[PDB]
Amino acid sequence: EFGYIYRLAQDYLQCVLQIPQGPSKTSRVLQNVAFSVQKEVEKNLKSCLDNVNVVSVDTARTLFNQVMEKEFEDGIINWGRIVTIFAFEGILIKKLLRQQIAPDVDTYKEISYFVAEFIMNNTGEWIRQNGGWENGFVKKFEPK
Ligand SMILES: *CCC(=O)N(c1ccc(O[C@@H]2CC[C@@H](NC(=O)N[C@H]3CCNC3)C2)cc1)[C@@H](C)c1ccc(Cl)cc1
Repeated sequence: EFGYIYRLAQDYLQCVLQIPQGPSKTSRVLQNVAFSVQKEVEKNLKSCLDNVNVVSVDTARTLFNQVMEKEFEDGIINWGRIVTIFAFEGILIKKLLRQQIAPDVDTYKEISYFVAEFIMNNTGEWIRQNGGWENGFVKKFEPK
């Protein structure tokens, strides 16, 4: 359901922004894995990320749509690709915090909405068939 995925996307942005939320076991596991992916993307794509300014929520939405088109270009879905969506929204929110021309403290609420909309509509059916978040994602990524 949308509400569950919106809460995961909002919880991850609050984790990256260092603001209080507590989160479910699914959200706790996702925060750990997505942050590890995010730090690896930030190191490997440093020069690339520094060349593009994200000064509005509309710019962030357009960049997000272009990134998703390339991430899923071959029509394949897997859990690693889904974790990368959350790592990506963490990078977008860090750029918007620094660069948003009209700062708005509620912007993270709009980014997590369009991330939840993408996940539900484009990957939701695959997620349910693969166990959902509690029997699919958590089972694969929770500590050994
Ligand atoms: C230099 C590229 C560019 O100009 N981008 C851009 C920035 C980031 C970006 O990140 C995606 C998400 C992480 C990485 N994908 C993967 O690691 N995928 C794995 C997962 C399993 N299969 C492979 C790439 C892509 C492109 C622009 C559009 C951009 C700049 C700055 C910001 Cl804040 C956003 C976008």
